Amino acid sequence: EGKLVIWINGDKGYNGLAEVGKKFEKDTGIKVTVEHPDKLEEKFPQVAATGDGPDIIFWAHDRFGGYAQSGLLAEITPDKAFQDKLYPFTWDAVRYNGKLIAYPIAVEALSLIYNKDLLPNPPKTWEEIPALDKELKAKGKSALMFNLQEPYFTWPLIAADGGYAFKYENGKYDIKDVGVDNAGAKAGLTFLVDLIKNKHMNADTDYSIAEAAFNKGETAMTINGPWAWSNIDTSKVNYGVTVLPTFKGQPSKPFVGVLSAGINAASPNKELAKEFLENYLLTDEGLEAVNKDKPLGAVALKSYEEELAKDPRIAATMENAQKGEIMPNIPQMSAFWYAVRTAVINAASGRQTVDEALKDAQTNSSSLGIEGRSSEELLKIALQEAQKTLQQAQELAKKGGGEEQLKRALKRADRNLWAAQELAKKGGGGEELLKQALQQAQQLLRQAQELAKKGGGEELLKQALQQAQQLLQQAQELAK
Ligand SMILES: OC[C@H]1O[C@H](O[C@H]2[C@H](O)[C@@H](O)[C@@H](O)O[C@@H]2CO)[C@H](O)[C@@H](O)[C@@H]1O
Repeated sequence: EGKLVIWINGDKGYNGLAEVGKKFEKDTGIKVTVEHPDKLEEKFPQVAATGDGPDIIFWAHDRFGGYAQSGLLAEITPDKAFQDKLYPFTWDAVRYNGKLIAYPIAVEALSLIYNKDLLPNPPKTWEEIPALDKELKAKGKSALMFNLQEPYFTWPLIAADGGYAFKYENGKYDIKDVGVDNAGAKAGLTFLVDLIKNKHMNADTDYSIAEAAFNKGETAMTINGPWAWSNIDTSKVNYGVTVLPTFKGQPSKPFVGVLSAGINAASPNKELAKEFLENYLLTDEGLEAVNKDKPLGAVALKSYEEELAKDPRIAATMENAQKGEIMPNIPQMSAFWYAVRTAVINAASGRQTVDEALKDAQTNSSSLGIEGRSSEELLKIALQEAQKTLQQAQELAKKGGGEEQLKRALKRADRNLWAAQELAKKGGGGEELLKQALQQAQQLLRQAQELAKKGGGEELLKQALQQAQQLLQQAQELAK
């Protein structure tokens, strides 16, 4: 009621954003706190659904259509003059059902980052990387390392030869036509899996491992976004940023995200949030402050983009963006991402073959009927009740010794979760991923009950409850 809370991902320039907040605080008297919670994309909708959460949330635009559909975002009202300050295509990215639901900040696209000293001439094709790695392994180095845990990083290769999320036709995205299991997607993922099988990459490589390896000069290349350049400048690596390699003669196609800022519909400070975003952040000085901390990439603000236009790294970011595709913002994007995430991890680990993995990804992300609609809504209600009861258990876990109360709260949450599994069970095929999420959530709740009964793991209890909430929210987004 007199303070602004902002949530932004941990890989962005939250410290630079805090500086913009200090300037706002000096002019208005409103304190601005910037936070970077883990699993932010899932945490926000969970807490905002109950009327809580930050006043402002930052994330690529793909998650915003789902937030808007759930009524978690306030309608933004920038006047014509302000709108003219940003590129029209960035505004298009934050339009849902005909209305603007967030403020665009920057255009992000993955690029190939390489060590100029280990590799003066980067590979123009993915096909030449296996031979390049064998050559570098002789020097105790590797050719390429990038996050294989988030599908965002493998998607450029998957889409290169034909893979796609939702087919765009008639001006809309057909949620029944998913392209994660066509020949193009299979070819791309098989190539990735072959790199692992042939020991050119490790299936367990995640974000931090690849970043540390590249910045320490252990690998010749990595695939990342503009936010990562800052840490590379700090290291002793002479790097270049360029176009991603082609696959079967076609450009890699990264899914392009427009980092955007939305205003929580539950915020009691909507006018102050608008003032902060329009008059403080979306100004040359404001974006400069954030950019200085962690590069934003190409920005939506025309005046500042003109100051970044001479940066070769930004030209590369723009080239890759032009070759990729702007992500859809439809509510089904969460399910798509989770489905593909599961498929890539299973195919990479060997749990499933590429064909099996992508077949399930297609079934899980793709959408008698009435009966399904009724049960779907009831399932969502059961999960919302479970999330609410759970959020209460998290409170009893913060302080106090109400072991009896916490036990009851977890049981109630558990009963509602069990009811959802029952409703999903009868749901039939197509919701296998949803069922596994609910089952995993159940395990965590049982583990939480055990911890509460033993009392020697207060922190582990909170952690188990948060992981449970995260899975329940993902389950909500998987429901169809
Ligand atoms: O990997 C799936 C994930 O991809 C995108 O998330 C990106 C985000 O856009 C970037 O700003 C940066 O934070 O890296 C993320 C990947 O770890 C989608 O925006 C997100 O919805 C999706 O789950």
